[PDB]
Amino acid sequence: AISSVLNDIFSRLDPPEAEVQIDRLITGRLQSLQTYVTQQLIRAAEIRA
Amino acid sequence: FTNVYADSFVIRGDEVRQIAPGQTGNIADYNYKLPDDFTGCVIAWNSN
Amino acid sequence: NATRFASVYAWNRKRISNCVADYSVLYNLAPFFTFKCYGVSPTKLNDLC
Repeated sequence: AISSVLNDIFSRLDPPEAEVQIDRLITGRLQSLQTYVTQQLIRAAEIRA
Repeated sequence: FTNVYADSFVIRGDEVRQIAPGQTGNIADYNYKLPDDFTGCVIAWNSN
Repeated sequence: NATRFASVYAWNRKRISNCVADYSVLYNLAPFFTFKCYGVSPTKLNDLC
């Protein structure tokens, strides 16, 4: 996306133009959580071993 | 589909391109708007 | 509204700054033939600075 701030997308663009750019920013923040929580399951398995 | 609401009027040739969702004009702002989820077709014909 | 303008190869670039803009001839009224915006929302012209 052009800017990572969600106030700089939806208030600077059309509502058909925002929902393409907002859904790229949510899915990039979902993949940052899917790298985080999967890493916390692997590294706690070495603690419990 | 269920039923249809036919909106029939006479509009000038400068404003005739703005029947669409998300447009800006004299007739588009202050008279006739369309939402983004609106579904239908636009049929135009020359009445001159 | 000026009487004489310039050409397409050499135009007149006017720098307009430090004032309060009136968008009512470009948004509320339409005397003008076409309004084409690309990266800017046309309703949000009076919002962003």
